[PDB]
Amino acid sequence: SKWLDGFRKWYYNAAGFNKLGLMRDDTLHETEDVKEAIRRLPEDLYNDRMFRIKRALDLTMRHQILPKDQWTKYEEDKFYLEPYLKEVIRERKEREEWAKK
Amino acid sequence: EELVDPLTTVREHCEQLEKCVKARERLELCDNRVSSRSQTEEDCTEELFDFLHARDHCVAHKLFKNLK
Amino acid sequence: EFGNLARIRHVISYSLSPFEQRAFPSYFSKGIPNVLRRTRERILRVAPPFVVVYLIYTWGNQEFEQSKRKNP
Amino acid sequence: SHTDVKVPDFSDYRRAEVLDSTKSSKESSEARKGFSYLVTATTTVGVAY
Amino acid sequence: SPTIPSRLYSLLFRRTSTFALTIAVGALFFERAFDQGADAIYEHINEGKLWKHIKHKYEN
Amino acid sequence: SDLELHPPSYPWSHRGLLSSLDHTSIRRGFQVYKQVCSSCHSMDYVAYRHLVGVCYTEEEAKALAEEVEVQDGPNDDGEMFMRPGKLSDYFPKPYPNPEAARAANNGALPPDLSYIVRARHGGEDYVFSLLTGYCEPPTGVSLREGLYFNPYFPGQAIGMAPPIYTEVLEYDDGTPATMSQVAKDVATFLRWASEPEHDHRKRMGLKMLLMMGLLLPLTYAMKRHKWSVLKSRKLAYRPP
Amino acid sequence: MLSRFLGPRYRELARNWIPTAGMWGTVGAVGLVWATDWRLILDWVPYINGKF
Amino acid sequence: MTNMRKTHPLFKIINHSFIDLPAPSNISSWWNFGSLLGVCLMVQIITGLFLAMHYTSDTMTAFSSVTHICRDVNYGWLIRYMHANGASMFFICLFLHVGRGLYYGSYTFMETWNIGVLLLFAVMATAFMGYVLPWGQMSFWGATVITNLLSAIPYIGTTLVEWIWGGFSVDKATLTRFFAFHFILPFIIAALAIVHLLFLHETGSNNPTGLNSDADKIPFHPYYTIKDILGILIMFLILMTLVLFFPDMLGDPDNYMPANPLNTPPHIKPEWYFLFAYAILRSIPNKLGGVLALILSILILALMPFLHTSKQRSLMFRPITQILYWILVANLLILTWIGGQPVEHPFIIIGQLASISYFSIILILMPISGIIEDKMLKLY
Amino acid sequence: TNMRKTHPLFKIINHSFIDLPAPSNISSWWNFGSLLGVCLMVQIITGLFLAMHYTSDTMTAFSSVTHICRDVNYGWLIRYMHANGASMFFICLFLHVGRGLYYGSYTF
Amino acid sequence: WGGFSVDKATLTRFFAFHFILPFIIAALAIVHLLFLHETGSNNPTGLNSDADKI
Ligand SMILES: CCCCCCCCCCCCCCCCCC(=O)OC[C@H](COP(=O)(O)OCCN)OC(=O)CCCCCCCCCCCCCCCCC
Ligand code: HEC
Ligand code: HEM
Ligand code: HEM
Ligand code: HEM
Ligand code: HEM
Repeated sequence: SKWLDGFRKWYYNAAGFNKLGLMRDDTLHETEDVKEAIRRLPEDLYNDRMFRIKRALDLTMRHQILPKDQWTKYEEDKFYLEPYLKEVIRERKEREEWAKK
Repeated sequence: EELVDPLTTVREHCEQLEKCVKARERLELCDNRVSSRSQTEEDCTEELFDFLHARDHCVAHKLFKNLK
Repeated sequence: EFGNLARIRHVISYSLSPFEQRAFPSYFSKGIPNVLRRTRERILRVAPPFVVVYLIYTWGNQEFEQSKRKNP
Repeated sequence: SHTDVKVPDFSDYRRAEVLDSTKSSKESSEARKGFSYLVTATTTVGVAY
Repeated sequence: SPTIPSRLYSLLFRRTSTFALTIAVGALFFERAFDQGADAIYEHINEGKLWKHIKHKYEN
Repeated sequence: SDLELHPPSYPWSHRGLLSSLDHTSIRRGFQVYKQVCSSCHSMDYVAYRHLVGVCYTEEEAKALAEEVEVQDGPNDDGEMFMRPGKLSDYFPKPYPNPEAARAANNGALPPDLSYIVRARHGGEDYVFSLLTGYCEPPTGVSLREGLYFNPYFPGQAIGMAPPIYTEVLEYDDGTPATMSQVAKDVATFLRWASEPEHDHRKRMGLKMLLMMGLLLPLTYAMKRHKWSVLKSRKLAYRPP
Repeated sequence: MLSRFLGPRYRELARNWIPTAGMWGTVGAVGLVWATDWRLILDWVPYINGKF
Repeated sequence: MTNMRKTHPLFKIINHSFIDLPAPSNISSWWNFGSLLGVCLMVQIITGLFLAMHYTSDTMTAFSSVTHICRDVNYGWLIRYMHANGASMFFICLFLHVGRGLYYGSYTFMETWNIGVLLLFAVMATAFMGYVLPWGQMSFWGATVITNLLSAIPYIGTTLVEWIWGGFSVDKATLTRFFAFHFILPFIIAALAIVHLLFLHETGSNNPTGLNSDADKIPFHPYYTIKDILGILIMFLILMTLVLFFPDMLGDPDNYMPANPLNTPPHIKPEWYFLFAYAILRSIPNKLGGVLALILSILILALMPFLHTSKQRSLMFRPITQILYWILVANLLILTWIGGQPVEHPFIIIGQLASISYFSIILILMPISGIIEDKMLKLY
Repeated sequence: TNMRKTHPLFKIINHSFIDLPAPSNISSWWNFGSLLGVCLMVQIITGLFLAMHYTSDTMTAFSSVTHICRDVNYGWLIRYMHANGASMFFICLFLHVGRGLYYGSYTF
Repeated sequence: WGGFSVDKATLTRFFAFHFILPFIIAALAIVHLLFLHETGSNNPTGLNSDADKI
């Protein structure tokens, strides 16, 4: 329902990576699949992600967060890494199921 | 005798407060209950500990001022 | 090792000399609200387990003391 | 544009004797270096003791 | 007038060898001053209790 | 019984953070130990040379050790002999071995009071409460002969007779010899006897506290001065 | 999370490596009973039963 | 002309590890504890070196040698209480080090984490035999209790415990070999810490965000050098105030009595940094189960990298697992308190509950919470 | 792929003992250097087993050494190999320094 | 000596020093080998053995 959407955006506010200007896909741990999906990114998305990570590192160095009018919000959190990551796990699963037999 | 221990004076000053006198009242109820001689092996160390704890807290507040 | 860690483009950084700036610039006036904000963000995750085990410690001590007492 | 960039305001951070933009430096640089190196020398004296 | 930190930088803190000499001489004078002051604080807080306060009745 | 009496916290003159020991009380407590407690207890880690600069002068402590009569040898003829004591002589044991100590003192072994304030919970509050707490047993409990009711001893049945009372020794400084005064003096002396560094320890703690209160904000200022390049750093992002 | 090795090829590898791993386990057991001088097995063997 | 910092070989090694090491710019005060552990290890080496110059490992002359150190050697009380309270400060630094590793996902540096687990085992063993060394009542009786507890493993327990003792009880052979082992073991700890630093400098360091910190990295000098100096001087403040003002609050008073094999103390408890594990070995009324539960508590601390099911590294953005982590921390606190308590009502049930909650949180609840958080972030 | 060249701990052992280039014509004298290291380990190991029974006190040091020889199982063996291993250590050390002097190895 | 002549303090501190010095010796041997391996071993002829190494 819409209760689940409101509860997810409350959890989005409570987790706290929105306060550093980060996206959800920036917070993914850099495994091999994630690193390959970073390598398959276009250059503008790469530069945006690296600047967001560097700015979050600077803000956490100063133990500070952003002013509220440049926080990330639940609606405009675009999921840029999802199709690249989905294709990477589909290709790796295909290679694994080939090598199983 | 002719030279008096100040600890006894601070003690008898500290057995007249409320907590210490009610611990003492429970102590003589324990004493005459056991000394009623029902032939059962209970003793009176707990209310003695209560009375001694209150009295020694009181005298530990005000003992060392009289000692050189 | 420096020089081959990452690919960074279109980022400019500005700094100052440590002799050109204050050591403690607006220390209390910007430090008390920021410490209060971090406290507001973290007490509801940190404190209540410690409050619960404080009550467990006090209850256990008083239950041990009551089990010391002779039951009439 | 490389001419479109400029250093942002550091007036929240810089010292009082270097706050005035229309007064040249090399008049108070010795005092600032002396104060910072005096802090360094005094904590070196304490550590040596 | 030139300030006291300005003269300290121009006369002592500029070179490194004069910096180290200032640190050494300040360490000498500072251990003398600090030891005397901290000791004096110690007998001012504990008067009549240390042995030095009571080695007059029995020293003769 | 299984019940435990917890002695209170008396306001000792060395209870403070920088508070020293009253050395006249240590001298008086040594007099108490020499007159009373040394008939049954030993001091197997304290020598007579530890009393100089603390309670007595060197001639006074040398005269105190001269009245001691110490086993030594063997001589040229090949046997034990007896000498007056020196400053480097430790405090004399009343018994040659713990079995004779158990035999003389009605079974129970009188322990070595060299760490007895550091080997009991409560410290010298326990010693003061034990020496001044000798009372009659309550109703019902049977006290065996050779045992005395002290509620501060665990088990409440100690093998120690009450060793102090009013005017048990005559002090050399015109002090009233009440039982509480004697107990407080011997408790202060026993506190000294397990930590003779105590005054020196608190003097070093005072110097350390003053030095560290000087050193914390200056090395904090060094850290903050060096990190002020990064803390005032501002970033920018201009894609083309 | 060990579901990557559920196939006929890894079963084939397993039945290839049964005898070598079993022989290495036999080597380990014989070396352990040899070094420890264990009395359970060394009493079951003819020639080594000379010191008992 | 060359640069002697980058061409001379040992200068090249120290330049790689300490001067021009690319460190994250945003690591907090929790990252100072590795250097604190190193400098406290060095303090332990130096103070124990000066302690062993007068100690004599012999049951007739060990307690008396300790008193001779305290009362006759100049500042021997200072070095001795520096050694004991430095062991306590060392275990404080270890606990905060492992807590930093658990919270911020640093266990994914797997070989570094396992070398650390080996370091922790070696340090706990070293401090145990060091506490045996002064030959007090508590030293002898704690050694006796720990080794009779070790004697419960089947068919080799009695042989191993009589081989460790050098006899049929704890006696002078045990004291001499315990002095030898206590002297040698911190050098193996130092070598394993060198291997720890080797693996960490190959794999890089971790930030509190858990992100890739290579976009913003700063040299180690002068930033983390001055931060480490500040942390070291703060640790010296805490250690020296606990030596000079409260020298006998983290130990027990009846270690100031000589060892008596006849008399036994009523409260036989180890040092405080063992007490939580002590509660676990009393959480089961079976000796083999208690020994196994202790060693697999430290082994599930070793097994922690395999239980990571979330797609985020650090707990900065994961509040449910944060709540579970602080429940685990408070559970460790009451495990310490229960281990410091006698076996009486109501401490058996509280200790059993604390043990089962600790193992349930480490094993079960944290990966399920990671799955829940990934579902709640629309990952899966 | 291989652990000999990529694993950070086995890389050191490979660089120092496995794929290390050494001259093809060095005589037996060079073996003395490795022998010195072996003697060091031997001394350390035997020294540890002397330390499990040695009592550093002037009353009970000679007596403790006699107890090592006469009552400890194979303790005479460990004590005498510690002594003669110190002697063999110095023999190998002297020949190591003589190799350094003769073949011009002091230019390092 | 730790005193007027050789006594128990000298014996105990000599025991501590004798135990701890082989570990500085082992670390110095590690540094010895490290300083060797930058240039390689010498050969009995004294010549450049880089033409023939195994
Ligand atoms: C319901 C809403 C959340 C709670 C009320 C707060 C509402 C605030 C609304 C306004 C917003 C203010 C700013 C918010 C800042 C960030 C969000 C925050 O602080 O949330 C509350 C926090 C975390 O909440 P969250 O993790 O989202 O809840 C779990 C969901 N499944 O923390 C909590 O939720 C509190 C967690 C308490 C846990 C208590 C545990 C008790 C038991 C501990 C036992 C330990 C010992 C065990 C011993 C065993 C053996 C005896
Ligand atoms: C011979 C009559 C003694 C005199 C004189 C003193 N003490 Fe004693 N003490 C004596 C015995 C036989 C015992 C053993 C008691 C037992 O139950 O085993 C003791 C014990 C103590 C203790 C130890 C108490 C404890 O909890 O361990 C203390 C602290 C003590 N005694 C103090 C003490 C002092 C201060 C004395 C001088 C005034 C003194 N005792 C004299 C026998 C005798
Ligand atoms: C013997 C005591 C120990 C010493 C001397 C020691 C030393 C160090 C040092 C110097 C560092 C680098 C600085 C730092 O990150 O704090 C470090 C990091 C680390 N240690 Fe240890 N350590 C010890 C115990 C442990 C233990 C017991 C563990 C395992 C639980 C461990 C795991 C780690 C990890 C994972 C890191 C990296 C954390 C990060 O990069 O953020 N260490 N250690
Ligand atoms: C190689 C270096 C070390 C040496 C030479 C050494 C030596 C000694 C000696 C001689 C003692 C007996 C002195 C005494 O107990 O009063 C001792 C005690 C002790 N040591 Fe160490 N030690 C070393 C390292 C460590 C380390 C790394 C720890 C753990 C942090 C440690 C923990 C202890 C403890 C807990 C005691 C008991 C203190 C007491 O109860 O008095 N030691 N050590
Ligand atoms: C503590 C005892 C010593 C140990 C453990 C030791 C160890 C070693 C080792 C392992 C090597 C490499 C193997 C070899 O080439 O022989 C070596 C070589 C060498 N050592 Fe030592 N060494 C010791 C004493 C010395 C001394 C006292 C000197 C100086 C006189 C010295 C100078 C050299 C030199 C010059 C080489 C190079 C060999 C060459 O290329 O000709 N060593 N040492
Ligand atoms: C850390 C390692 C070492 C330890 C713990 C150690 C310990 C001991 C001990 C306890 C003794 C006295 C026992 C006895 O005399 O039989 C001793 C004797 C001796 N050690 Fe060591 N040692 C070590 C390494 C070395 C090394 C490397 C050398 C050679 C330089 C050495 C040379 C000797 C010699 C010559 C004696 C006298 C043997 C004799 O009684 O005649 N030790 N060592």
